[PDB]
Amino acid sequence: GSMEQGFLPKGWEVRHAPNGRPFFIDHNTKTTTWEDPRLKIPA
Repeated sequence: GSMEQGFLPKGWEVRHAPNGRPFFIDHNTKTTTWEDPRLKIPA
């Protein structure tokens, strides 16, 4: 369904770095940071 279509807020995307850690990028304002929106955003 649409669960795999939206893990993060609209515009946000998770990417894995060589070290194996996931960083999150906001395509909206082009903001990239190390956080876990899933632990804060109750979607």
